Amino acid sequence: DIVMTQSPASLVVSLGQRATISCRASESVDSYGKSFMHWYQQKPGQPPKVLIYIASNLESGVPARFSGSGSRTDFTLTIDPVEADDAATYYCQQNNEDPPTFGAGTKLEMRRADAAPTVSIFPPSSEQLTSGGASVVCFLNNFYPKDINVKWKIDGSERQNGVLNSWTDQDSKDSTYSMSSTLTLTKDEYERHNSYTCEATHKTSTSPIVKSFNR
Amino acid sequence: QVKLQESGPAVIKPSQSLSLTCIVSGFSITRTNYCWHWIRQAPGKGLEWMGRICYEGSIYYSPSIKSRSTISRDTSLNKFFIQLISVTNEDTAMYYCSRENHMYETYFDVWGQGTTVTVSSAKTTPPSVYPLAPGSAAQTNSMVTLGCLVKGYFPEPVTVTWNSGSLSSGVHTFPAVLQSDLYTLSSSVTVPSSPRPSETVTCNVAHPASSTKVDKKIVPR
Amino acid sequence: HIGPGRAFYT
Repeated sequence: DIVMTQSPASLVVSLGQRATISCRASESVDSYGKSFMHWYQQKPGQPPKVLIYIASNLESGVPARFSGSGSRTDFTLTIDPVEADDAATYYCQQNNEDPPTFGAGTKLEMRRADAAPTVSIFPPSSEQLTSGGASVVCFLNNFYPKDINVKWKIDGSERQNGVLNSWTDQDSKDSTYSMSSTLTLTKDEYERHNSYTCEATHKTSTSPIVKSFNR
Repeated sequence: QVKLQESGPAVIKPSQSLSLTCIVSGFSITRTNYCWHWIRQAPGKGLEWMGRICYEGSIYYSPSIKSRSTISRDTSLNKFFIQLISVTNEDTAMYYCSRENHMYETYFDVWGQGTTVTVSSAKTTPPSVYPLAPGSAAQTNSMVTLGCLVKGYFPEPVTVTWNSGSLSSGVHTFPAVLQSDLYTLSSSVTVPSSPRPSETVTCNVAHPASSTKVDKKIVPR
Repeated sequence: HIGPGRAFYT
């Protein structure tokens, strides 16, 4: 079958800049004088949507800053200028011969100004303790770059484990990221302390943003 | 106009048969030219093609699932299906069905939302929603941030909204992380200092695979 | 056989 190979596998392009994703086929995806290969885009939790079809045609609704070109075995998708809304994965597909095959995708994440994580913290929600349990939660919202690390802390004692981290995907409207961490104590363990804290250490500022609360 | 919706089991034991149904709607699977496809996307991986059934019943299978699947359709009800026998973890993925104008265009122009299927033996446990309210500190900035903690459910997915759709802005819903066959997810809303506790801020989680649906109001601690 | 309309070519 025609194997479609995309390149790059991922890239960070800055707002306003241009991104050039390319898709190559092992064998010509040409017939009836056209190239039967299209380009899809897939924002997270969203089925792909066609961006460009038959190599150079633009689907309606797709902005003019998208444009592909190429023939036979070399195809290129160009996005100029990148915009906050283009943070997504792009696929190329051939449908010239069976079985139709897709490419592995090119994840575009775009660069914006660096931003500091607005942090917040939450003590166990009454209900939980009743149910013999207690999870402490810390939110670090709206930051860039994606790299940041947070320390937990209980009565000074750096809490090593029982913590769960989860990051969102870059925001489509402003390019930031966000993460949440969950200290998971037993009511009792939670009972044997008084101060809990999350130390957000991140590039924007040298002093780790600390947030804490009395038990 | 056209609408496609995938119906299927949220969870299925290993070595058992998975069969999804795609209900085309507002258009029929017999109109000439079009072909109907099945496409899956293993989590955290690329889209993967599976097979197609064209308007005049012609069928084609991805070689990899050819020896273990069958694509049929129901003209009367206007819907097509797929069955994969002896599923395994490799079969956990998101499944979509779509349409191609096989005769002219050749690209998939309408896609369904795609249901999720998880191959496993784990018990499909419901979720408990705990409400996260600020730790007693008011006069905190001019924007307050609250959130919902959804803990201990299985399988994915869960759907959380705030004030049932109304609070669209400043909402973050974090991917479910796994703690030995039990997910935990969180969501947060950032609303100005007045609209809480003055007004009502409620989160609604919904977990289909167990018909649980629960809204919770964030009350000041 | 390739191109569009290929599946129902017959």
